[PDB]
Amino acid sequence: AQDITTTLLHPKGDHVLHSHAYPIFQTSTFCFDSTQQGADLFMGKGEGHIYSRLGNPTVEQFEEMVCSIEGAAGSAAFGSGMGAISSSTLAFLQKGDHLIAGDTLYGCTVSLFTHWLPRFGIEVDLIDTSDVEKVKAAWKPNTKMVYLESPANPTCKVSDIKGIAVVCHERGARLVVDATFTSPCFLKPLELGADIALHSVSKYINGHGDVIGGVSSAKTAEDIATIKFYRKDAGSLMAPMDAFLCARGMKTLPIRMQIHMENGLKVAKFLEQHEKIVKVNHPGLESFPGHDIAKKQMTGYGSTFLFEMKSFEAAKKLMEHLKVCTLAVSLGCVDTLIEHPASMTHAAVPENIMRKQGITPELVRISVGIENVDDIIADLKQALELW
Amino acid sequence: DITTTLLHPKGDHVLHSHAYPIFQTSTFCFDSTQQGADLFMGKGEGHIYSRLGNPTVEQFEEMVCSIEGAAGSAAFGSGMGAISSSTLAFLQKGDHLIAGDTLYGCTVSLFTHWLPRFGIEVDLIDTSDVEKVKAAWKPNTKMVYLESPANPTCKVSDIKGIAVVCHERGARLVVDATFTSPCFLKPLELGADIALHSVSKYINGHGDVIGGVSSAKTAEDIATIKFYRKDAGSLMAPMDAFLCARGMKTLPIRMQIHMENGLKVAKFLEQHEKIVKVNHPGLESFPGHDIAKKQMTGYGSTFLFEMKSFEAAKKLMEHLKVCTLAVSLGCVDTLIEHPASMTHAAVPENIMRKQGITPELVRISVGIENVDDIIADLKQALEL
Amino acid sequence: AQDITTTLLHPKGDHVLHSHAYPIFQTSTFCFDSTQQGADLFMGKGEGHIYSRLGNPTVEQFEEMVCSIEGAAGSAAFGSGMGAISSSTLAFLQKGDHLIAGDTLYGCTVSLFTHWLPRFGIEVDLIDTSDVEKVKAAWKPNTKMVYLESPANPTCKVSDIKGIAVVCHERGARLVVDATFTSPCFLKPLELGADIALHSVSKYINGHGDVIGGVSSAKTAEDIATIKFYRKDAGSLMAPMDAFLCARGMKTLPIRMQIHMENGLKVAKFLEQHEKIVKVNHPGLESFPGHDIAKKQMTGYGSTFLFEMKSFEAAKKLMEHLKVCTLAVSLGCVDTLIEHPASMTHAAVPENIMRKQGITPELVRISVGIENVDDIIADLKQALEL
Amino acid sequence: AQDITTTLLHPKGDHVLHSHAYPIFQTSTFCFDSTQQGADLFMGKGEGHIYSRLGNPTVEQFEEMVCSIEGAAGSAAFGSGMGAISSSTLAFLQKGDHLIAGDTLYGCTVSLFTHWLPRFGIEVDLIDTSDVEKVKAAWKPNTKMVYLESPANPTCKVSDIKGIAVVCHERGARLVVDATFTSPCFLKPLELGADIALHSVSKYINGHGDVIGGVSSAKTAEDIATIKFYRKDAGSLMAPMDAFLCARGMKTLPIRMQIHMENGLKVAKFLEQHEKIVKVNHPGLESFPGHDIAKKQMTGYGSTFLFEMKSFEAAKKLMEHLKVCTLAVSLGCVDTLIEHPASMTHAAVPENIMRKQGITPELVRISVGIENVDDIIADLKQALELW
Ligand SMILES: CSCC/C(=N\Cc1c(COP(=O)(O)O)cnc(C)c1O)C(=O)O
Ligand SMILES: CSCC/C(=N\Cc1c(COP(=O)(O)O)cnc(C)c1O)C(=O)O
Ligand SMILES: CSCC/C(=N\Cc1c(COP(=O)(O)O)cnc(C)c1O)C(=O)O
Ligand code: MET
Repeated sequence: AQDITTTLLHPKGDHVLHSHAYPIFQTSTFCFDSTQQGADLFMGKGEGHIYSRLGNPTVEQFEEMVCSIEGAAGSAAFGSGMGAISSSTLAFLQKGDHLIAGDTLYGCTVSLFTHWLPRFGIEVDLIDTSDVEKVKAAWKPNTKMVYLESPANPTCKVSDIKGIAVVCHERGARLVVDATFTSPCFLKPLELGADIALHSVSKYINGHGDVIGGVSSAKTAEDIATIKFYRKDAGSLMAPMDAFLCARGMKTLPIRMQIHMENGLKVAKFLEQHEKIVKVNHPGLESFPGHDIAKKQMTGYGSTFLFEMKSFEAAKKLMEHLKVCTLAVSLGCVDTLIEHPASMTHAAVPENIMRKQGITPELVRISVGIENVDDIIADLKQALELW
Repeated sequence: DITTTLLHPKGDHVLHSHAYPIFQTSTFCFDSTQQGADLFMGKGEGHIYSRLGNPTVEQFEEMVCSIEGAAGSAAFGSGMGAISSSTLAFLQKGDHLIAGDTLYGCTVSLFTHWLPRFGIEVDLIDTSDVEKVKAAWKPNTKMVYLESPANPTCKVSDIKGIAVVCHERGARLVVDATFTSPCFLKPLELGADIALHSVSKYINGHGDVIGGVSSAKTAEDIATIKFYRKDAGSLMAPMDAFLCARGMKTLPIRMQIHMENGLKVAKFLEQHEKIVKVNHPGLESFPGHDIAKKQMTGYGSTFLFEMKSFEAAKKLMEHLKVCTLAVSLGCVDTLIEHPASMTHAAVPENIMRKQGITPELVRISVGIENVDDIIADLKQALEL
Repeated sequence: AQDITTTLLHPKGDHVLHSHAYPIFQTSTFCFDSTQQGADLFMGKGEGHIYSRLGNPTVEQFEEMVCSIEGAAGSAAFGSGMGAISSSTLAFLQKGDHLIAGDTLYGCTVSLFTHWLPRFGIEVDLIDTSDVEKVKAAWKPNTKMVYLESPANPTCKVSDIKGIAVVCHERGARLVVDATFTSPCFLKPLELGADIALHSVSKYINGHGDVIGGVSSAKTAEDIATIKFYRKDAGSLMAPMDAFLCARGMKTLPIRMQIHMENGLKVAKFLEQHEKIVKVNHPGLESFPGHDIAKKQMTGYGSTFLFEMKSFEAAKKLMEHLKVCTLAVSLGCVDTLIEHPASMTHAAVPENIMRKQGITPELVRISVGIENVDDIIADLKQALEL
Repeated sequence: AQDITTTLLHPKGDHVLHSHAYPIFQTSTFCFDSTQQGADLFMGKGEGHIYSRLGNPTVEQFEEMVCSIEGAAGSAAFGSGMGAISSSTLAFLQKGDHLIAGDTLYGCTVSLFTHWLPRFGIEVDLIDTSDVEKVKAAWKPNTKMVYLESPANPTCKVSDIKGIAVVCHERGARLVVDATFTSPCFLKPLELGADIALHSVSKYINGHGDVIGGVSSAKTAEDIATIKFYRKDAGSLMAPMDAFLCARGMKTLPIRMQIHMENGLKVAKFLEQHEKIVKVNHPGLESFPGHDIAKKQMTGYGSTFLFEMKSFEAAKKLMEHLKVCTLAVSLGCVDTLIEHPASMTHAAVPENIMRKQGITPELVRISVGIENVDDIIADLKQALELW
């Protein structure tokens, strides 16, 4: 079996005009040889292109790369992770359906499920999905989907994806997993029983902090076709230039992830043993609840995680006195980022959900990059040891 | 005129750069916890994350906003992103939408397949007749949605008239002005609440970008559109915004030529023995010319005309040397298309007949080539 | 005869994967089907590509466009106007050769001819090329080239390209013309007997102020081959993204030029009649020396020209209280630029050559955009009234 | 001492509008505040920009990254390696000067030095620079520069940079080193006594096969100024978009080089023990003449190197039956390339110089990528073991 590094570097497809790099198809439309040839493409008959919203060669190449690492039937790229999330949920849910989702999700996913879905007649319950029994207790005759993020952003709360999949499969619900925090090198939800695996490509997959994008991959040709049908009407698209950049970033994804994983575990162990640090939420630590599920169902760990200082003042002193880490939201970049969930990425999360999520002002989230780990640790150590 | 404004948009230069930089970035740095917290609460000036706001995209938004006379503008990944964000940001389960019966194929698909799955009642009706709008009206009607002139038939709706109905009755009016551009059609100026465009067409005009834009009359309505966009996720990429803003620098100048070329081409087709009929809003023969002459200050260059058979239309479309057989419109070069088997193939048969779309119709988008060269191209294809 | 607008909008070449817009080939290298195929391509046999420095399809597409408007045998694109100039001269001149150049040139052209060429053993004379007899007098047995800009940057001085070309033809010398200021819409030096016609694409051709690039076009197949051979070793390349932007800009070149021309003429007649202005150097003004040559040899005029204030203080006042016009170097953008040549574009030229050029602290160079000309005139009027 | 990985991920310079990624300044000109401010900038007084040919902020950020790893006084970026090479030689050499250059150089470098320089009155000798005595024997009163490429493209011939630097320093000659083949992670010629270190950025530094570019770095402020002075008149510029791409590629340069070095050595050892292979020219092999010098003067090895088959026919059969390696010129890309120097990269080199470069139809050059090394070795093995 060919390694994933080789696969990403040698993706299926013909070269265009013998170009070694795949060209940027910065075009809106494509030409027809004849009215019949154009009519046929519109009926899905024959090979070729029509209009970039329906399909763009550069974007399609990026889609093939993702599909090959997810083990999917097809992938669809989007203008953002949120575009991938919207199109993987609202392409299937309709008025009268029920959604069960994790109670600890990315802030704007909470916003989508909590503000927009109910306006479309979709019933939603945010549930502690780390407990299968609670998922089952929340099930109704009209449940059509379960949506999980694991490890969750930002607390790293782990859900039993396999266990929950069994229930979805027995009851006729789709299982959709946001695997953004771990990347497809380490988490392959289609192997664990998910029907759809999605990512904010803005994070690890692109890895270079210079693109916003999303991707979704489906186990079934029918589901990916439905997703793309939704996309053509809802219109969240990956631009050709952004696709070119995301494919290029993805060329180094396996080696970047290996370094992210190792650096993040070492930073977590350093923080864990430090006097100033109360607790560290990294799913690769033996102290972490759900470490056992995470080590069985994933093949590695992303390097974004959260830790608890003794006070909000202590957290602010740390965050404001770093020279290598950069104070900023987002994650999964080559350089290390740090932020304060309570007042930033999760500050829009309604108060009842934010306390069920366990987000307090003492918490700091760090997204460890690929800098030399000793430099990262020395930067944290000097700030923690300030006068 | 409009040109000076588009060339000299408000804002500071970034590091004294004459061209506005491409902010190819996802995230932005904070000076402190407080400054970041403040930005998330909408206080102070600055950026957080490109999905919430990118300086390059905002520059393009400001350009459109200035020309629409709006309170604000939002850019998207496509015209469809603009459309679904300008409708589903407001409509919810139990609401009713009245839409023009003739729309772009994918707008039909959105209103016809997706909106009712979300419990929104939709009636497509003939909006060229205001009394028909009044008759479709219900107590739960919250929006009327119009294209005018419509794609592909160029059917004209009375925007000013329908806006009066909407204002009186507590409903938003949303107008897709793609086919005409904000040089010649300003729906907010006619009483509309929202004006939107596929920027992929005239506004960018160089056939190398897909993008959308929507502009709201009120600050609250643009804030709601952007709130939806933040969760729905149809963004204009910074490189595409750089390209759209650049394309828009020649917009007024391209439109003058598109308009004049389109009129001359339509007239040539209208007196040609082989052509049954020409649907161009600027022709005296076209039904709705009087309304369009009054409500618009010019005409786009994309219109439809009728051949005597499918075979005759196939022969025309397939023997052109300058015009390109392709979908889309509003590019600098001339495009030509067959609505029945292409742009509108997926439109349900019943909606198809109601639109009046038959296999004998050909749709053309006249570029800014010398008119005589394009007339000569059509001439040899129609005669030989 | 198909019109230039149509020609630029419908360039020769097949589509790539049916794409309407020509793709951006952001690649360094190309794949071969076989050893023999790669080897054949290195020998110039067969069709295809090897490596973007030798040839990039996106760049070649921009090259084709320029070659169509110039009526050339071929065109080469570069990373700047200076790259086109260097490669159009040093590809031919060698130690012991003599070059005759116009006395009024872009500042960096002066620096090239005056600092670099003599280090390479090439003799250079800067002479007043508005008088053909002065070209004849400057001639030597080793003269191999005449290099001209017309109208010259920044004074707009006009040379008789057509007359100078006869002399060059008669005497075995190449005539190279930098037609940056006028664009290939209105000035086609190869039609006037020049051997090479070149531009800073950074100006009108691209026209959107967002790219630096050059292009050179040769009358003969052998000369454009030599230019590209020099380019391969010298390495001033147009990037694929910049070529994409330059072709795109060029799609509107003819309509943009038409407006530049009309606008600049109107601005110049306004300034010529205003009491604060000593003279206006626009080659389209009947008052201008060499207007009659420029009217015969060109089919229109660029919109960059120079005018004279009563003092340096007046110049400074004007340049610093404009609200639409932007204080910046460069020219031929969609929007109006304004510049002080003495201390900016031509600051580095030796006092000696500057004297010869007629450049003084009282001169101001404007590059009129495609704004509503009433807004530009109103901007100027407003500033002149303080 | 902060690691190069961290240094490259954290370049000096203010952020622009708080942007985390450095913006692409796709502009030709810049605005002045006043006639004086603009006049001042043209005299080198004050901070700010004028025109992209003279300086562009996105390009300057890439220059500063290169300058930080070379240990230079300044770096200059160009449209191609050839642009860097022209500007690093013709900026200093004038009519009547003498240049000593290696006899085994990149083909177009031979073209520059043997066709163009002599046309400008510059005297040039191509010398075997692996022998310092031969360098000295070729020295003349007017010698002004020694130009070296080590290991040489394509034969990997090693020069003694340190030993040749002594002679340059004693006699008033500039030493210029093309370090393209090794990257600035492993070869820092300014530390060995060179005056100028340059690269085709098209190769390892960018690493992604999608840009052509050059860079040159000088030990002295005066020499970098002269180079840039030459650049503004010769006009070989890095485009803003290409500088954005090269800086982005360079963010992963240290980890890519580590994988390239290891893969390359393992592939060379596989080939060296293989029955079909006569000889392997990898400077990290103990059998390689020059290994001892390469091992002392570099801190690693690039992964492009040459090997000898038993025949031209055997070479062609190998090169045309690979499924992972790609038949193409260029090198230092993330994916593996392969090429026939005798009929491709070096087919334009005069037979005189080809004979002494040691280039024959039996030689194949491979540029080993970052694919899993077992997948690379398996691909070569299956082609070598063909019916
Ligand atoms: C509040 S601003 C910070 C951006 C951000 N997160 C994004 C993200 C998305 C959304 O992906 P888009 O950003 O649309 O590409 C989806 N799914 C997950 C697990 C995510 O972490 C953050 O910093 O936590
Ligand atoms: C596959 S068919 C080609 C596209 C096309 N029309 C598009 C269009 C859109 C949608 O805009 P987006 O394509 O999403 O930027 C919105 N509004 C109007 C009046 C439109 O005409 C056409 O060829 O009629
Ligand atoms: C002082 S810096 C301003 C640039 C400028 N002129 C440039 C120019 C070039 C050089 O072209 P490149 O800039 O290399 O694309 C060549 N030929 C002519 C007639 C030129 O005017 C100016 O503002 O006068
Ligand atoms: C003219 S071939 C250029 C590519 C590169 N310099 C090589 O050695 O492969």
